[PDB]
Amino acid sequence: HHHHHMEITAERWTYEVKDYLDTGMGIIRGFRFPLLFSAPPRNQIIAALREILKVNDHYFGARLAYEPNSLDGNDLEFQNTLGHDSTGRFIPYLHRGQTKEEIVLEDAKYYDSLGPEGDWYQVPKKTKSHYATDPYYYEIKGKVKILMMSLMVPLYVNDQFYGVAGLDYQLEELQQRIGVKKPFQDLGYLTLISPKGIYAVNGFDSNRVGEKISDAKELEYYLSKSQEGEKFTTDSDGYTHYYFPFHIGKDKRYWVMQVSIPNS
Amino acid sequence: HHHHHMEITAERWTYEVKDYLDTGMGIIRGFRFPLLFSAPPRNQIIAALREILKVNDHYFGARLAYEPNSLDGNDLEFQNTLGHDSTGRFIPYLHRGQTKEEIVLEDAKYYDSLGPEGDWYQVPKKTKSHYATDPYYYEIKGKVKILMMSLMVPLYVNDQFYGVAGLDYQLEELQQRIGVKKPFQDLGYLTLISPKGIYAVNGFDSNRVGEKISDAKELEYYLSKSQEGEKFTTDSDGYTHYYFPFHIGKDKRYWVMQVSIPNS
Ligand SMILES: [Cl-]
Ligand SMILES: [Cl-]
Repeated sequence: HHHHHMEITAERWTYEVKDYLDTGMGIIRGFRFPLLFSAPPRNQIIAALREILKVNDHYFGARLAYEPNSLDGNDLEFQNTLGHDSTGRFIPYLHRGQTKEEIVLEDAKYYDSLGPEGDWYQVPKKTKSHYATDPYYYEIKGKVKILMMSLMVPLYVNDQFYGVAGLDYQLEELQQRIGVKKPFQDLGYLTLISPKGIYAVNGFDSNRVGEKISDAKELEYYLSKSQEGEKFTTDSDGYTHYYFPFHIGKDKRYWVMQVSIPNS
Repeated sequence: HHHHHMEITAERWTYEVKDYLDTGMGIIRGFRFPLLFSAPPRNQIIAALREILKVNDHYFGARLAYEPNSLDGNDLEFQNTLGHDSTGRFIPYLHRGQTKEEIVLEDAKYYDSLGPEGDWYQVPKKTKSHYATDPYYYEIKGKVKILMMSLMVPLYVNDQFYGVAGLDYQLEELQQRIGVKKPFQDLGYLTLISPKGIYAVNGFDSNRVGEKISDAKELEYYLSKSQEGEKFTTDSDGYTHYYFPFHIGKDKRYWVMQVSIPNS
């Protein structure tokens, strides 16, 4: 009877976390639709991105990046201005500043990188799929690196790719909202693992956030089981562990909610 | 021990249904942001609304309705055209046709009604709040009434109201996706109750969908307890009932997930 209680508890936490991530993914999904058919003035699009953050303090950043000349054919006019590259690609990034009330505009970085910090642009471009990135470090103004995950949709219509839109979670925030919750009678801990095996949240050791599963055999085990999509369980010293794969939005990769309960 | 198992089961179903409703509410929340700062050509906005339904078969309809001349000051030019009233208010309603693949455009009805069929426009206008309507019947082309609930956001910016955007669920669809799920070991039933006590889903008797709780004392009890926001339970002949109040998006009204489990 105690096992039933713990297992359904793990499933309840999985849907609570899925709800939270799906809400953010839903917002950025809906945001793209006017931009699949219209090209407003660039300043008004920046104001729209800024407004998401003004009225939603869950989120750290809101980003848009277009292919060359894909918004309005007018990149040359905006070369080397803020929110633009040296060719005038429209790449606004809005994010939290020194206070939450402060919202900063800068150029989106790394859309041309094959490193993990480019995944937010490159994976939607190559796969044409909605995509929650694995955790990555993103450098903002001030030489500060922000550990985050980004919920991305491609600007994809009439079988053509035009760019991406994205909403960011700072992982320090997710750790405080989820990572510190006790799953079962004020005991146990929660972990959220990305499809590549990187902790987005870790209630056992917060220093592991943004790190890969450290043991080679455990990482290999995780990678095999997680993308099969079925719930699984392991036992360690002290704990029973429940692993529930789930999707964010229409992204077909599996994230995993780990719920760990003491044997006592 | 059996009680713990049933109660956490009820909470797990509450978050699964909340996730589903929050995803749709998130989409329409995100959709509004470009329209808080830009006024694209009306035909492109209709194409954006149509596209939501093209790529999301969960949803029955997508609607936008502006205050007089609030989109572009050009209502007179569109008088008595489709998606417009006789004054040329921009009121496009896109919804499923004779097949799911068919998407129909007509004028949004009842934005000036003080009856329940006007709530989708009137309540966001008067309260300036995001709002999931109670279930209501909406008449489409062909003299067919569609029982639905609508997830609404106001077009609200700079302390001014400009209109609303909304995403509709057909309740017949919700009944098939949720209403028929068995909550506990293939036994029991689920019910989703609106803040005014109207069934959106009813796994005990599908004929009650769109109806108010029929017993006067039970309805009065429901209305008092549901908006206090705390979980509660009742016993009937055969069943233990669990009632979990929850919010959809940023709407402060409480919906209630009812999970009913046989005493056996
Ligand atoms: Cl979508
Ligand atoms: Cl919002």
